[PDB]
Amino acid sequence: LTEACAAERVVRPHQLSPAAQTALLRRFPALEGPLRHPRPVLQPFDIAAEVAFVARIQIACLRALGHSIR
Amino acid sequence: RSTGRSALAVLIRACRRIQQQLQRTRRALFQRSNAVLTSLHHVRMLL
Repeated sequence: LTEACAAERVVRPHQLSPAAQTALLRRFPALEGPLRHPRPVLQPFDIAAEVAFVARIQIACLRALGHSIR
Repeated sequence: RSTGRSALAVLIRACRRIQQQLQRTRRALFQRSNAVLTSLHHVRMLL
């Protein structure tokens, strides 16, 4: 996933080419998750994907707080 | 003949095996830095 995005200069592999997506999928089959899921609850291809998993819960409770206080 | 030429079979093979490693030092030293060329572009691929 590095060199298919480094030789193609694809900075983020959701901007990966459609043949360049599936040819990697023909090589390594566990990557159907981070490339072909509509709304994965964990963010695909980010460093803080576990951290952005947490900060939503911090957000979504405050609106559940803030619209309940009203 | 086994003194004059046999002082030269010493020194024909001597140069013709120094020159052969120099083909292999081109190849075994950038396929370690092409992985460096992979990772250094991968730092902005994180970004």
